[PDB]
Amino acid sequence: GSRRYDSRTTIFSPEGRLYQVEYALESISHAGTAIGIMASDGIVLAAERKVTSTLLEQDTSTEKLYKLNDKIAVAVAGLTADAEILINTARIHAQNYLKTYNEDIPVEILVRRLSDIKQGYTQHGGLRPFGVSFIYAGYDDRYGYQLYTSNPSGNYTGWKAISVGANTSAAQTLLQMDYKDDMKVDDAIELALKTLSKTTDSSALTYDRLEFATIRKGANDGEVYQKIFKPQEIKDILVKTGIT
Amino acid sequence: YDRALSIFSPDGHIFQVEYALEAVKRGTCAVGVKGKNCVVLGCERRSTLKLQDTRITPSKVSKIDSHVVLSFSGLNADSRILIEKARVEAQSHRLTLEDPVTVEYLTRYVAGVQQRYTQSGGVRPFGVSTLIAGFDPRDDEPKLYQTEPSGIYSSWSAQTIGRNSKTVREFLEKNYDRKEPPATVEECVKLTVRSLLEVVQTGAKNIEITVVKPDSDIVALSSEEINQYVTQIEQE
Amino acid sequence: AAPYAAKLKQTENDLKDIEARIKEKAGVKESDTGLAPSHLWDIMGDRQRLGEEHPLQVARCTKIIKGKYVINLKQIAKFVVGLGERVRPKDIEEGMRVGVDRSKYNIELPLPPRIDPSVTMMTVEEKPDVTYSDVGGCKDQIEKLREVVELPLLSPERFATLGIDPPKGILLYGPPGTGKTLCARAVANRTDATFIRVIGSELVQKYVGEGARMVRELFEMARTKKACIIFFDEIDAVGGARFDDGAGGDNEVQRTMLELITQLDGFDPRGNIKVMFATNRPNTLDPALLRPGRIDRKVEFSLPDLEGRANIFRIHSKSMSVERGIRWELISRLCPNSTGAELRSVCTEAGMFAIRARRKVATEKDFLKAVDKVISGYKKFSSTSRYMQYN
Amino acid sequence: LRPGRIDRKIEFPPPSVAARAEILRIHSRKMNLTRGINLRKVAEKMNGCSGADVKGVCTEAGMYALRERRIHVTQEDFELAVGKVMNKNQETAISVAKLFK
Amino acid sequence: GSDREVQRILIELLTQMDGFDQSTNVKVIMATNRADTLDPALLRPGRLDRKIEFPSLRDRRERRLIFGTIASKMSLAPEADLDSLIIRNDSLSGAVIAAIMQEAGLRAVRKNRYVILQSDLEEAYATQVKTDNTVDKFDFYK
Amino acid sequence: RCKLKLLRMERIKDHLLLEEEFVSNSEILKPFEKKQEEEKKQLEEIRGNPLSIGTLEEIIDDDHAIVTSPTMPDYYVSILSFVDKELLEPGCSVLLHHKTMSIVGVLQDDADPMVSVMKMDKSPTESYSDIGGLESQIQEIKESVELPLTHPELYEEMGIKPPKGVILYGAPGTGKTLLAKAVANQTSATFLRIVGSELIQKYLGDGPRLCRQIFKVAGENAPSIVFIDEIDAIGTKRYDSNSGGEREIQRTMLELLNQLDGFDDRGDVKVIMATNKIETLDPALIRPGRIDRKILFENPDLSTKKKILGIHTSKMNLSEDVNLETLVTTKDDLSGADIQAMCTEAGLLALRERRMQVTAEDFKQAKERVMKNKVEENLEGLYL
Amino acid sequence: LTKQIKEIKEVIELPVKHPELFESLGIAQPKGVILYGPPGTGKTLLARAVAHHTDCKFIRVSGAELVQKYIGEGSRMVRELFVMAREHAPSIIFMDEIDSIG
Amino acid sequence: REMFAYAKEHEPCIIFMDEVDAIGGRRFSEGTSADREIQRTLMELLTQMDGFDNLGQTKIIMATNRPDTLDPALLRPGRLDRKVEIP
Amino acid sequence: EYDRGVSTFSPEGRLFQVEYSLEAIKLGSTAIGIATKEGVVLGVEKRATSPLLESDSIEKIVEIDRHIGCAMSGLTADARSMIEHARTAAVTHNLYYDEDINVESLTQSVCDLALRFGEGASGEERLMSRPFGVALLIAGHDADDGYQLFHAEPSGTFYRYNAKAIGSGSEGAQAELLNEWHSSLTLKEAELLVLKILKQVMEEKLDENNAQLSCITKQDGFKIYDNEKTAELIKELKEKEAAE
Ligand SMILES: Nc1ncnc2c1ncn2[C@@H]1O[C@H](COP(=O)(O)OP(=O)(O)OP(=O)(O)O)[C@@H](O)[C@H]1O
Ligand SMILES: Nc1ncnc2c1ncn2[C@@H]1O[C@H](COP(=O)(O)OP(=O)(O)OP(=O)(O)O)[C@@H](O)[C@H]1O
Ligand SMILES: Nc1ncnc2c1ncn2[C@@H]1O[C@H](COP(=O)(O)OP(=O)(O)O)[C@@H](O)[C@H]1O
Ligand SMILES: [Mg+2]
Ligand SMILES: [Mg+2]
Ligand SMILES: [Mg+2]
Repeated sequence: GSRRYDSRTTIFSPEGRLYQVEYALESISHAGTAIGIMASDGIVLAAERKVTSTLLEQDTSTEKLYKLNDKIAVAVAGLTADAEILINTARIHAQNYLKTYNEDIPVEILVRRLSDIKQGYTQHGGLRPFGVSFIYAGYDDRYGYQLYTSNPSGNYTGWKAISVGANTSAAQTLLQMDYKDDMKVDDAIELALKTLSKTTDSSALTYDRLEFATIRKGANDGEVYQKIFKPQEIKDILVKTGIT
Repeated sequence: YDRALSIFSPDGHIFQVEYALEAVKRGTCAVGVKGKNCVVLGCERRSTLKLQDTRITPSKVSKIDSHVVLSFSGLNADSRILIEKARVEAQSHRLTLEDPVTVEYLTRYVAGVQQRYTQSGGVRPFGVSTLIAGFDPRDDEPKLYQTEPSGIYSSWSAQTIGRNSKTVREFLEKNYDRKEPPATVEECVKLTVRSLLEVVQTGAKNIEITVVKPDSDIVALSSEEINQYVTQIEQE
Repeated sequence: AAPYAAKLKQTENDLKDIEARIKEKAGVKESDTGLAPSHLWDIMGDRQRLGEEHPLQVARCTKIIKGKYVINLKQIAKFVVGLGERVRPKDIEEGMRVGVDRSKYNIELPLPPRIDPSVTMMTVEEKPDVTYSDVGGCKDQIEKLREVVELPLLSPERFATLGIDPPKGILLYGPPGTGKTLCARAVANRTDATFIRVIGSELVQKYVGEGARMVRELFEMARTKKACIIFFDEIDAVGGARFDDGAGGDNEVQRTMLELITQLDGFDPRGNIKVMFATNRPNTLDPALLRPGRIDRKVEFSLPDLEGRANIFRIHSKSMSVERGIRWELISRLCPNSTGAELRSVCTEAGMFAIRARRKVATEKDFLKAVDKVISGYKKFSSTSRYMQYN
Repeated sequence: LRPGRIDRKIEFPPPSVAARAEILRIHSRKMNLTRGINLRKVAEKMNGCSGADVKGVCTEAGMYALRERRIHVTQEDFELAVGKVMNKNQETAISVAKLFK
Repeated sequence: GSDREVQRILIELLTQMDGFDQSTNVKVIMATNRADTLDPALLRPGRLDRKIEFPSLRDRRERRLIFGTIASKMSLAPEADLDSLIIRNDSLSGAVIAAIMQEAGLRAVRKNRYVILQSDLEEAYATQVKTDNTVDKFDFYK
Repeated sequence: RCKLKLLRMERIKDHLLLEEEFVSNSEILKPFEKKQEEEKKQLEEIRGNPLSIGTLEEIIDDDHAIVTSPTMPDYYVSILSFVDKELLEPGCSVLLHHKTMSIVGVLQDDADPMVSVMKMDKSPTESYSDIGGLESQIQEIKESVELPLTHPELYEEMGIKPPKGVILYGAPGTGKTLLAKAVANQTSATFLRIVGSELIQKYLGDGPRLCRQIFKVAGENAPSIVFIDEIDAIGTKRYDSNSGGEREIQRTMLELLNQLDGFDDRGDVKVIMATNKIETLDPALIRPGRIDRKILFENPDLSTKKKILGIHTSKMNLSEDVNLETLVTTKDDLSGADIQAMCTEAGLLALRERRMQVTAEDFKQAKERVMKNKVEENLEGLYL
Repeated sequence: LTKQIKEIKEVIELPVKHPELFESLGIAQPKGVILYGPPGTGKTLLARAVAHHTDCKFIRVSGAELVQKYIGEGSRMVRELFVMAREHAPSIIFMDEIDSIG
Repeated sequence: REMFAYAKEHEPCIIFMDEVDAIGGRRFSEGTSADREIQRTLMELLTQMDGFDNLGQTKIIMATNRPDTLDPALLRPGRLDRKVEIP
Repeated sequence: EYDRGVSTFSPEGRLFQVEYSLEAIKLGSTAIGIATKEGVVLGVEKRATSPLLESDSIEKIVEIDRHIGCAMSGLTADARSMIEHARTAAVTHNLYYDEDINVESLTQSVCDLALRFGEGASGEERLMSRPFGVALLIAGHDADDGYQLFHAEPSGTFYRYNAKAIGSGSEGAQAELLNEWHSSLTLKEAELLVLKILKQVMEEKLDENNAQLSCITKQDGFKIYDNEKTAELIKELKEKEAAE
């Protein structure tokens, strides 16, 4: 039996919907909240880790924020393990486009590429899709800052503010009432943190369980400078918003 | 690997085609109406949720050629795969045959991706249906084709696919005629706007319109334009 | 809030109470069955009753001892009894029930064997009136049924001259709904021999071995009779081919399948039992009931033709008050090979289009619409010409 | 779960620590403790997930005062009792220890 | 009806179990050999409050005790070890340690010896202790 | 409002019924006439004291029968011959005399708790036009189920056999379950109703016996409507594997063919089947001539959704706020159970206010919750 | 767990105590009510707590056949189960499905 | 039960249970009512073998045709000390 | 069972999926075919589903080559693979030999494609899991045996026929062929015969926007008749029903 043990998970269900794609969205609700908010002067990505312990080293932990290129970083909500493979495929693809055109990859193309890989797993091979959801902070000069979510089916939706992972619905109602189209990065930093404080996964929100990163156009000459804050710089902003 | 993900049925069917059409059903709604001097594909847009930046959000109508357009219904993941593949086909007709693609060629090509996954194993057909329309070069004849996830295609004068396609189909029985399609760009556009305002409703925010005019003219009608047709038709 | 809304609630509750009061005073009862011609009955009521003369304690012989018997009462209690005042020894058999006197046990009146059958007295039924002329289709096919079942019952004169032993068995098979039972109900009015009809999924019960008993007693009761027909209906559940699972409770069902085999052949051959098997399917039946030695000649009653469908529809439209100008040949063209139960519903759905218009008659036109309706539903479903595949 | 047949759907949260303290307090009025044993103190050592877990701290504590043979339930019993249930709490949160053999 | 007499008898157990309660006496002890035969109105507290589990795994000092109390009962030669037999099998029940020792007194008797040797005790140990998917007979999981 | 007088009229007649009946009993009942008094003398002669119920196993035609009693001794009973000798058949319960057993009489009806399940205990007060709309798919159940029983007149005119059976199917919340209860309220024919999920037991062989009972009661009661609610619940439902499972499912299906028409030739039974999975049914049942016209249900369109919402808002208190006409507009080819759930939930939003005005605001909040069972019980939300 | 009390008081306690409100408002009185969450948060104890104040008989059903010993299957004990609740009105059938029977 | 008593009154009695395969089944009871007869009768053996009767002169020999037809309290040594296979 | 494998023998002794293929011809819009020695006519039912359909660009008539015509009826997802293959095969023959391909040889080649079920049987490459679901009426004229009509099964078997009707209404068509076929038909008498048998198995009004006729003639080649000619022939059939 080389078909007696195959179950067929690259098939549609009577609904027109893939079993494994539906299940993946569940397993991503396990991972903690991850937020993207698009101000106009940048993009704020803020994620709360899905594990914490006190003997865990969280000062060097990378488990949510990863740089694909110098203007495009992602937040991860799902398995770290599943996301890693896509993260390194992303690095290759972004740099490939820079290598051949001598121009940094727009945000659109990269997002579309990773989505194709996810669809490719359900299209053929009998492979399961990597259950990842990314929130992409990206800059290009053609649309300015672009914000995107991709889901494990391989589809991308533009956003102004969006959340995945734990307490996705709660987070979203907070963004809708508080958002201005004229928000600064400062306003968006405070909004991101206050939203994570109501969708917190312990009972207290702590700097050492937060990864926080921005991409700012404040950096001179028109450059975009990604800064991934240290937990001790996240602490500073945690006192700004007065959680602490 | 070639372990059937498409396999024959006791009714003389294929399982994945029956499931595919229902996957096309639950997806978005496309209406295609062709005049004597235009084609119009207007489609349903999911932008119900707020804080969505509708501008950078993917379109329901993608141009494949400078006068051949394609719109879609079904899985939104699968459609984008086809749209990359079609773009290769478009450059290949130019490569070996010169001239930009004919509508009829491109219709057989999309269907030929579907066909492949229909007979072989290790693959399953995409749950995607398309309305392909446009001009052939040096023709001012509108072409309106439909592809379905079986790998079958049909020519139409009007067609609608998606959700509550029957409501829209019946509305066009009483408006549109094979005999004498609308003789104007705007009349065609307004008939497609009128049909969409039944089911999709919800302004120019969910309703889109793309117009192709004969011999290499693709124009897109912005939200504001769409809104003005909406109010006039509402009043009338 | 209106000034009446307050007061509807009170009148409403007065209705609740008084329904109760009305029932309470009228009283509730169950009446005994009666007879107006009876207004005197006790003239011989006391002759049947009144001391011991006697309604009898029922027993059963478990052993004939050559000259007394050992009975088991229905009290469970075992006793020695003998012959009373009106019985031969010839009368008393083994396994024969006897009525013995309640006070001292002695054989009063012999009685037929075995009071275990009581749920086989729900499966003996009286024949319907269906003329032979009404047929499930006009073919020679019902004539073959008339050689296997019918003719040797009326005249054994010809089957003795041949010197053959009449075939007793037949299969009735073919696609569902052709009137396979319709041609056998026609035969049931006709033969004027008792019909006992059987359900195959009424032979299954929670404790197994109960259903072995049931099957057996029914068949031997037909052996007591002469000129009877046991019509085994719906043996597609119990009578299909046996197969061992290895974990399933399929074995308990396979028990009654085996009892149906061992009664047909017996240790003595059939005592004037014509046997019919009604099967929706020929496709799965047991080779131990499909063997040609107990089902012998088996005649397939297959789908009606372009002519056979016209024939059925000529009966259906004969019974229908109609107006002349109809074509029954046309209707057969319009329908593909399809049941004569389809054609039985052309007329009724044509009777519904007659009633909307208000008619006392039907015409050709309303048969067109009726046919179109039934055909679309056939596509919408499965079984349009189907055998339920295979041979 | 068809809508039209269900018109209320009621979740029960695994407790707060404010809620987990009051469940300890409901059961502790049956008990006789040594005065000066805070039950707010017990609920903070716990993390629990049911009002049964804190029902079992009270139960185990009074079986420890049973062994000890004092009338009053001591402050020592509630240190140990928290840790017994906490060990048992974390030992069905792995994959589940059996309750029936 | 006969299966309804069984149920009627269980119902009287509940009635008398409830009635007995808050009295000096020890509330009924009952034991089971299968914990899948229970009902949710028998296992429910007010009838069965306490649940003393019985494992077959225990630990090394408590399996050590079972080898030793049944070793007190029998005679031995001081060549037999009781304590290098704890590690060789962990999935043992106590009745199966009563089996090992009782069989070692059978093997001693085929010699015509009345003291338990380590030839008698380890030959017996090996059989009637079957091979499982949990035991250390197959081990590479360390 | 102002139906008070109709309520009092009705009430008054109830008072008059109570009165006349009580007074009639009391010395004008049947106490003083010789065709009762002298007939009962000789009725009680051959009657007890104990009347010792039997079970009628078999009849013998000489005025005797073999009964087996519940107390376990058999009797070969006589029959007095005033109770009508052959009017009693196997399964009847018999009154035997305290002395030597004669069939004193015969009881018609002995209430089993097993026909309680089928038989009604409540009246389905919502009848025609409280399931209003689908007025084109109610002419295939009131021109072939209700109407032949009410008028055999129209069907004498065409001749042939009257309609037999229907199968209802379509999407959930099209009123399918209530339609059947609404035509049987009005005819007042013998309404048996059996659920689809009680045919399947975790016991075998007594499943088909239950189904066999249901139609014997129908044939015994000349005007008969049997609602089998849910017979998609026979191919999605199973218990254990030794008494539920496939074998049980096959048996029950086949029993039902014999019952419904088969060979029985029983009394006119209309069968009404609710299903929405129409391949759990035999290829000998979804042929017509047992079930004649087949009924499809689609979700009601917008002007039919005005009718559905109008049943519900006669019960609702109304305001100058309320706008019904926009509640229909958002809904597009939706079910009549969504509209029924919106108004019930709109009254739950009123109750929370603790106010007795139901406004447009209460309906629209409840409309978004009702569409939330279709967009968030879907975890993809917007079609991916 | 005080929150749970508010939610359940509206829909169980109010149309039994005052069905007058529910008639006028038009709200077709609450049908099934799902209680869920961890086992041990007194989901049963809340269904009890209503029953005392509502004056209902609290009938705990468990999907069991032990309480049955005169019908002995739960597929015929719905109608008769219902009718016992109507006699002993008002009533609460606490059908707690555990889904581990068998 | 009463043959065990008789066998303990009797000097050095050999008790053969012969072809026990259906009279030693397990718990089942998704069967018929028959399997509760199995179960009642089995419990009697367990008390007799081990309780305040422990046999030292009356002996049990149990013959079976496959020893996983038996419930594991009939495969429990210390009621069955030696389990002898005859090949 | 025997439908989960694309190469397994059943307890009848022949393939089950292949039976299902024969029961996929009964989902096709009837294609009728009359061969005589004056040329062979093929007619097909297009099937209108709406007046929104463009039907005079849809046809089930296909040109394989100049001297060979084909009509297909059954699943047409399958027929696209087979027709493209027929088109190559003909052209290959004319490449290799500068000669006309026989109708028998051309059909036999298409039967070789039809036998490609399995994924591990023999040596030859399997490009399918199952069988096709479409039958063909390849008509033609070769200069060896003259006019020819072949009926090819998705089995991988073929028969020469004088008249054949496939599609949904195939049995009702085939009854009319037995009584109405004879050797003394003409080209035009054959053409009216097609429409007669087609009218009965037509579910609509027989007209020229839901029926298409085509001939294969030696001297005209393969000509697909225009709807004007179809409309004329249809009307003259009604005049021969005005003779009865
Ligand atoms: N040829 C026919 N003429 C008239 N009525 C028919 C005919 N065939 C079927 N019927 C109708 O169908 C009813 C039930 O069909 P019947 O019980 O005779 O079925 P069958 O052929 O045994 O098939 P199944 O496999 O469905 O049992 C008949 O009583 C009659 O009303
Ligand atoms: N036309 C209608 N007018 C009024 N109420 C309706 C109508 N259609 C359905 N409803 C309501 O919708 C609800 C569900 O419909 P019903 O139970 O009658 O059968 P169904 O279609 O089988 O759906 P389900 O069993 O899933 O609830 C009921 O409360 C019923 O009153
Ligand atoms: N909300 C609560 N308040 C107080 N004690 C509670 C609460 N919920 C549960 N408990 C305690 O926990 C024990 C177990 O809960 P239980 O009633 O068995 O839960 P369920 O009814 O969900 O099965 C109770 O007997 C009680 O002592
Ligand atoms: Mg039958
Ligand atoms: Mg319902
Ligand atoms: Mg609970």
